[PDB]
Amino acid sequence: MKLNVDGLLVYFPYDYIYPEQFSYMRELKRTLDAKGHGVLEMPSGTGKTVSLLALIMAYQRAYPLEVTKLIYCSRTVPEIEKVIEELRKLLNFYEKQEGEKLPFLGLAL
Amino acid sequence: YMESTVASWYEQGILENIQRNKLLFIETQDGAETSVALEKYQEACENGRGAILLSVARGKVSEGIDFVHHYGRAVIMFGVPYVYTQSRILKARLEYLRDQFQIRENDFLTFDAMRHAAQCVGRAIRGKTDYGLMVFADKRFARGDKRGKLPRWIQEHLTDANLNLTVDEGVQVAKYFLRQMAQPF
Amino acid sequence: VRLGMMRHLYVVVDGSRTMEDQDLKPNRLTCTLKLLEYFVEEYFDQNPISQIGIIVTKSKRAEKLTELSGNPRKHITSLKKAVDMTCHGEPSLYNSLSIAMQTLKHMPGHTSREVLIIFSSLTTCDPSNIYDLIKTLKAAKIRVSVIGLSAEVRVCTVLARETGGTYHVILDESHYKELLTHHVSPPPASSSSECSLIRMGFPQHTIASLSDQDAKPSFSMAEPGLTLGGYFCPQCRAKYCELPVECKICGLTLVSAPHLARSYHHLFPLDAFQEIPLEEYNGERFCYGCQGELKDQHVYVCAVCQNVFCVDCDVFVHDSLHCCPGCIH
Amino acid sequence: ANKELEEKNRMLQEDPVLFQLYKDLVVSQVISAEEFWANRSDIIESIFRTYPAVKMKYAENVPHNMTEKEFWTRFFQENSNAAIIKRFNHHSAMVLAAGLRKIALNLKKSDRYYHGPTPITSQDIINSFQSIRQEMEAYTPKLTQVLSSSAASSTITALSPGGALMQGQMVPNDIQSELKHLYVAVGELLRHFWSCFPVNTPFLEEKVVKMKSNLERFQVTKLCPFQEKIRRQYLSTNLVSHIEEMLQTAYNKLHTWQSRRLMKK
Amino acid sequence: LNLLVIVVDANPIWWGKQALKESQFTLSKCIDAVMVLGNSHLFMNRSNKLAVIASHIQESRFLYPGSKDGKYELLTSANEVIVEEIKDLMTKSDIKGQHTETLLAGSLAKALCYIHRMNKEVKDNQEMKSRILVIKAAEDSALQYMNFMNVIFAAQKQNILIDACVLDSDSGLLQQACDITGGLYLKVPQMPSLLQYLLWVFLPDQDQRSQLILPPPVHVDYRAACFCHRNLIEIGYVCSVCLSIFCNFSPICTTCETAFKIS
Ligand SMILES: [Zn+2]
Ligand SMILES: [Zn+2]
Ligand SMILES: [Zn+2]
Ligand SMILES: [Zn+2]
Ligand SMILES: [Zn+2]
Repeated sequence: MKLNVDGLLVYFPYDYIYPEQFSYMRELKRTLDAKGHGVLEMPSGTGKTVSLLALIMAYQRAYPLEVTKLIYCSRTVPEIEKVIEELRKLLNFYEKQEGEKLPFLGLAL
Repeated sequence: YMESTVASWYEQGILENIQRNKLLFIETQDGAETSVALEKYQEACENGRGAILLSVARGKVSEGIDFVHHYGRAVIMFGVPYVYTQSRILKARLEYLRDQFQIRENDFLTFDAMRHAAQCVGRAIRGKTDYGLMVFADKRFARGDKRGKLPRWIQEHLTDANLNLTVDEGVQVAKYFLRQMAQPF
Repeated sequence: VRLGMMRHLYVVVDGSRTMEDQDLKPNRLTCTLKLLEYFVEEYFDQNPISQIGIIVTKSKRAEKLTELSGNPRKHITSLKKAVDMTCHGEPSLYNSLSIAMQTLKHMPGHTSREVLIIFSSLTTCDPSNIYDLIKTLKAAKIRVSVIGLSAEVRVCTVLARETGGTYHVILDESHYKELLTHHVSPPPASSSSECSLIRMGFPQHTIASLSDQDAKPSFSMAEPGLTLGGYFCPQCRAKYCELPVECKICGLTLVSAPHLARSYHHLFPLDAFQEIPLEEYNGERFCYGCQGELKDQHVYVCAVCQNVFCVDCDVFVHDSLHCCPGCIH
Repeated sequence: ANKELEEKNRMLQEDPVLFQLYKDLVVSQVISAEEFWANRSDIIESIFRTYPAVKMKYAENVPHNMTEKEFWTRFFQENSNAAIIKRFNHHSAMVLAAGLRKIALNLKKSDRYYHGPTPITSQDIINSFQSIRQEMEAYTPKLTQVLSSSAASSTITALSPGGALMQGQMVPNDIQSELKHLYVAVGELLRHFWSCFPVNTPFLEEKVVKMKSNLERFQVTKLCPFQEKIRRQYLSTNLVSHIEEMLQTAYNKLHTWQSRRLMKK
Repeated sequence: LNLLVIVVDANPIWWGKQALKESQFTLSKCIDAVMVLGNSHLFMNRSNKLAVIASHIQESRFLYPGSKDGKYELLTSANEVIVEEIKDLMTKSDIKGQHTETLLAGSLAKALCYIHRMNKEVKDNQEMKSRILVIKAAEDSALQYMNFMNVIFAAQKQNILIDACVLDSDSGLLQQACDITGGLYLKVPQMPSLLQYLLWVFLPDQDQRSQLILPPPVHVDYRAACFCHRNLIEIGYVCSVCLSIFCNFSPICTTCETAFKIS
């Protein structure tokens, strides 16, 4: 389910995205393109991380020099544990599309 | 405040009627009691007993716990969550925000409650489009200022027609709401 | 899809206090009893070889209101009596399911065991855990299809899907008839479910041989007076007043020829008819099925006979007659 | 333990039908009774189950120089505020613990249904078809052709009870009860006799029951004619022959299947 | 009110054979008896409606949806439509040697839906008690048992009577139908006097049939036969899929193809 965002093409593992998600990625890309700090709200607790993560993965590949690393923090360790699962699922989907390992590392301190 | 409300219900037959309708759990400061009670709560929902977990909005239990399908189906916000204004530590924090950054003392105080009230009640909609209703047991929330500070997704869905539902009227619409959500897609 | 021709369904009804509340036009308990009568009367009318047994669970106790039987009149009579039931207490799903399991445990393998639970009060106080019972039900191949009333309770949600049944809720009274009416049809047999041949005997109705010569006086078999003639058995040789009744002695089902022919329409469901509003070269102004003028822009046709049927005919054919009039030719 | 003795006392008089027929098998001393059965508050209780402390107290505080009413009194009896929360969670926890004890179908011949179980030259069609075609060119003969006084009258006479097409006694009532008792008597004992008969049961343990049941059929039916003889020698009216069929047909099935057993051997 | 329906079995082969036999009884008289029977019914009360249906080896057509002779004007229209319609059906027809047995289940199916179509139209104020006065005049068709069996149950569900008045041959299947739905049965042997049977036994409506003495029901032999042989069998074996009466024990029943497991 690749998404041809206005900024670039963004891979997405799940089948469908609600219209708000379209606004989410472009809104996030706007701040990332401007390279300026910003704040945004998205209701869904689940699927927000993957949508947030999905753009970063595409953004990193498109502009690896623009962004060095991703620092995604969570309130509580019990909640960060489920977050990395979303990233792990996305990586397998993205890796499966490519068909080979990529220089991507993800871990939780 | 929770104990006083519990005690008043305990003296009256309201609490016993609630106990008959469903199991009721209360929360205490100690985490060990909360952990055991919460685990029992999750057991009640799995079975048909169901459980009414009374908690404090600012308690560590509310922020830590997450409510999903058939868990906290009808989150109830009893009164706006406010701290003891006599707390000097809060006053110093509150006073500075008025002194600098140009924020009214009441505006921030309401903002903290509105942000916190939405924090605990927004878990019922975690994901997978699992139906869940949120009831605010206070006429204050109906005020325009409170609604404005309310999150967009919760705010925009909320309409003026159901804004001031009566206790029994709110119950009836909730029963209707469950019916529509109960049926499959 | 192969269906369960012979099924033993239990209609478990909750005697919970919530049934006292009147969300519908009449009292909720009366309405279910009123409509449950339609299902009981219709249930046998579309599956004679099957048998039904009702259970009422109130005050945390499940009491068998009526045992398994093939006479809708007897079951309906209990429903009329149950109208004035106290309806005060709390249901116990474990008690209800356990009662059904005991009776249904010894049932023959060929029959398709089922249960229909009319859930009203979302609370379910039970003596023990039900998940152990749920595991037993699956090993017992009992299909539990709850029909909740004003609640999508989680406990029942797993019950229906986990056990293979279907869960539903009453949107309104009119929708209530649709839900039970769906359960009238024999639910399809799943992969786990199996089938086997069943022995049966056809009781030839007999009367006095020749002017009360070598007569066969007898009263009945479940204040019945002497009967000049009545149904006998190939093996019991017992006078049965009415059919279809399981042999009180043999244990072999007795059933007349028409009853078996009643359920054939299930085996050969009629293919739906495509709906085309415009005339589409249909030069017959009068409907073929009912010889009535079509006052609506609607038409139905088969894939073989290619005839014309109005809305009234198609609604009737797929509702009751279960066959195409002209396409028979 | 004497579990059976207690059960018999409970059903000794509570239910007449169950015990009434069981005695009849022994009234005439037919067979031993061993084969008969061998083949075939709330508030206090809630606290009893809910609060373990009350259960322990009850055992230790069993009535001794006290009264139950006094015991009932003992039931209801910032730090105090916390007690309610602890009690309800404990009470709710105890209640929760109390309730937790430790295929697409296919066919090859569908025409058979259309011509179902109910059981059962060319020029004649042409000859008949043409002849009828020219029959109705004269119509509306209703004035006289439809009916005649003779034809109509004959129909009425036939419709009379004496006529063709119209073919067309509760004297014993006290004896009815005995037959119903006998009918239940036969049904009660035939059920066990026919319980194992339909199943072949090629096993000695299951087959031994058949032999005992098969022999028991004679024993129960040995006394049957004696009761029949008394009733028959009353007025020689309203003969009861159906009751004989079950016994005689039971014999025939017994004798035939018993004979079939020898052939199988 | 009552909605009578006379499903006449106007089989040309059988009625034609009578013409060749030159017997006293003839189809024209039968239609007149139906006609007079039809007229009397409507004649009973204004609210009553009727309908007439024929049968043929090809297809069955409805014979029905000043006072020149002096009779009631309404009855005059009914006679004209029926008289002309029947002659058209009989005179005009194809030839098919393969199919020569009269069809009755199909004709009834047109009858059962007609009441339902008419039952919807009738206003809520007036309750209707419909009836079907099937007048069989030929032997039944073997291949039509299942189709005929479905219509009968539809009648019972909707409470329409089937007062079979078969003649010249006792139809074992038809006599079964009238019993299930509560309809009357009658095997008139005096065909010339057929009408007088109708005005007596069949004319009275259901609400009045009870308060009247009529010929007693004939014994109905609900025979069941194996699918091997088509011979009467008292003890039948069926499977939970085919629901098919079978002759004796088999490892697997052919019509099912099920992997039946012994035990
Ligand atoms: Zn029998
Ligand atoms: Zn039509
Ligand atoms: Zn068709
Ligand atoms: Zn055979
Ligand atoms: Zn089969």
